[PDB]
Amino acid sequence: DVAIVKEGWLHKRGKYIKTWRPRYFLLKNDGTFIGYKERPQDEAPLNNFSVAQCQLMKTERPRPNTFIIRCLQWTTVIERTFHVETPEEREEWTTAIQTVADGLKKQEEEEMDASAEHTDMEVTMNEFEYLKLLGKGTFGKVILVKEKATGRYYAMKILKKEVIVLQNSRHPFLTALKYSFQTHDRLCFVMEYANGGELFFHLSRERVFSEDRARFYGAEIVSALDYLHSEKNVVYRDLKLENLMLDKDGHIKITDFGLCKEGITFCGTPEYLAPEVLEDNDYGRAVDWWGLGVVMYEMMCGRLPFYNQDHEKLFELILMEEIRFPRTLGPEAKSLLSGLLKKDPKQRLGGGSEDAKEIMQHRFFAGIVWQHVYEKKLSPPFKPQVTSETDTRYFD
Amino acid sequence: QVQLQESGGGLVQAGGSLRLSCAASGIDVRIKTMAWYRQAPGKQRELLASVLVSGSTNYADPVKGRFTISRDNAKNTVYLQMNKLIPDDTAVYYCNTYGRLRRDVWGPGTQVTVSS
Ligand SMILES: *Cc1ccc(CCNCc2ccc(-n3c(-c4cccnc4N)nc4ccc(-c5ccccc5)nc43)cc2)cc1O
Ligand SMILES: [Zn+2]
Repeated sequence: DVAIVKEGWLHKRGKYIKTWRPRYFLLKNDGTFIGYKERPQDEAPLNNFSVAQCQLMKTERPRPNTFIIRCLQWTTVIERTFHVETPEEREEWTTAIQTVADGLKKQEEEEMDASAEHTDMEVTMNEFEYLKLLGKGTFGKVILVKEKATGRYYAMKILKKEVIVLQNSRHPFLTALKYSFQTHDRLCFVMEYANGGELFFHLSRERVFSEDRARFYGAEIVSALDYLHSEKNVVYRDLKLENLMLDKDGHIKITDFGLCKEGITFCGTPEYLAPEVLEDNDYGRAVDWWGLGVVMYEMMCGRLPFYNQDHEKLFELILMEEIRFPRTLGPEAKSLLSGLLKKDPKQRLGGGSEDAKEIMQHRFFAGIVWQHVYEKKLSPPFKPQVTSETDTRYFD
Repeated sequence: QVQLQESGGGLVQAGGSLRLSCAASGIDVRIKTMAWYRQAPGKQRELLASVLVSGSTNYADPVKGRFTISRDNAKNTVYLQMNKLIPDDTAVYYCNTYGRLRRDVWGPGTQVTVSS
């Protein structure tokens, strides 16, 4: 059982719209720190909301009595910023949060100390060629590198060390972490880079994918998100067409190249943002099924379901406007997309207790053997024009 | 404070024996896998021996049959009995917990020197 350690109202800084919003936060003893539109009455807790292993800053700009939770989540540094009315309030909160976090590190260390089983056994920047900037965030950059000794290509995420201070995933369509090392002032993650090209480029050249082509890519995405949701208890919150690449054989790869940009331009890409993220509401696994819907609409229709060059009007489209479909789209596709793009997460396909299973049973995916998807036994509809892992057809 | 302290090192002739002890204050050795390590003037630090909470022991090869690791719950201390010493054993010796090991926290260590 997870009991409430401290609860109350905070002003949460907004990333997309209203900048400062009052929210009712519960800090629980499992480490979750979650804000709601209103104080709630009564799913599985998401690690996205954990304060475990966070660092806590007090600050006075741009508002007095603000404080910051900074966490490293897998390979991404994220910052949550809050404001209270009195400095005494801020000390109650930072102290409660630290106490919950410390108690979590404590019981954890005692448990692994007790269970270590002759796992008590005791790479540098020079080893790599910089090739090309892939992204810059507030606390790091992501670069395409060539590992000198092997000639292989990787993305390297380079983080500022002082904002932070074997666990990989067995899913074939996620970005695997190859090495992790540190320098005197940096933490570097070396992760795989697919050389079958960017799906945004493939879609742009083909104009549209057939429903069957989109079915193949969507299935692989569904299987990766299911894995994240139910094995890792994390939501991705970053699904967009540009974060999908193909490997040398035509199988999907979801990239892990994102960096938060708060404090350097939105963080993500606005046209893929789910309504509950825009409004800074309580969100859960269902934000990813919204992202799946935007990506598959784009795949099957050749364009976005919501677009406007003015991001203020795009947000309004995302929040208010009902979705329209090209006249050629079939009804199973339409059923899938409008279920994925329900504005209310509570109504959204995948937004119920069953999560991915709701999508895997949708008649648009009928006939898919989900075990063969996970084992890469489905035959790719498109084989990219590379015949080696070190082939640079799709960068040069 | 919160720390491990090694003692029992010194100069000793080849084939001889030495008993190293690691005294824990602020740490309970009953609750933690314990291990002994050593590091020589130019080389990597070497896992030597570990004892789980169950009492089961394990040894790296160049030491098996000559050293024995033991933990005495009463005096909150681990031991490393070192027998039939070879000058290839000359090093500074450290005991540690898993948690401290991953954080690279080390006690002062004790120097063992064997030559003849
Ligand atoms: C304001 C704001 C908020 C959030 C972000 C970042 C949004 N999430 C990006 C993200 C989330 C999860 C993971 N992730 C992967 C993964 C995903 C896709 C492809 N490859 C891989 N490997 N795998 C894991 C394992 C664990 C965790 C994890 C997350 C949180 C806490 C603990 C563990 N995450 C992932 C990758 C990227 C940005 C922003 O601006
Ligand atoms: Zn951000």
